[PDB]
This record gives sequence, C-alpha cells and structure tokens, in this order.
Amino acid sequence: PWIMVFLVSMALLWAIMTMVFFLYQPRSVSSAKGFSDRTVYLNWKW
Amino acid sequence: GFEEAITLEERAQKSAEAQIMLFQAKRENVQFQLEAAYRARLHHVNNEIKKRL
Repeated sequence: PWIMVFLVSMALLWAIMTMVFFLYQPRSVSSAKGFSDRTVYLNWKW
Repeated sequence: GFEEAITLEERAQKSAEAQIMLFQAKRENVQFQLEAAYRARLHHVNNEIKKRL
C-alpha cells in the first residue's frame, strides 16, 4: 500500500508543519520610550 | 511613558506661557531703548548749552 502510505505520510508531514507554524510565543516587549522624546515644545519667535 | 508624555505636554504649555512673557519683555525692551535714546538727546542738548556758557 505504498500509495496510501505516501499520501498519509505527506499529509501528516504537512500537518506537523502547520502545527509548528503556530508554535511561537508572541513577546509584547514593544517599549514606549520613544514617546519620551516625541513631544516637541512650541517654538518661540526670536 | 504615558505619564512622562503628559508631563512633557504640561511643560510645553508652560513654554507657551513663557513665550507670552517673552513678547511682553520684547515690547518693554523697545520702550527702554527709545527712552534711553531720549535721555541721550537730552544729555547732548544740556552738554551743548554748557559748552556755549
């Protein structure tokens, strides 16, 4: 049954591929230190 | 970061208020310069009168 073995093995290898694809830890370490310098004071007239 | 951004906006508003102070000091300085030039021309007139005497 080499044809069914080939099809089941490749379907399982693709299933393992899409299991690993969603195996990640989303690290929300987006620091907001840029806003400490984004604000600019109003320029005067000289 | 959000609290620091709020305080920086407050500092910007205070900078705008001190800009108003700058413009008032500008017009005061212009009046000071004009009055000082009036004093010099008064001094020049008095010095010339003393020289004639």
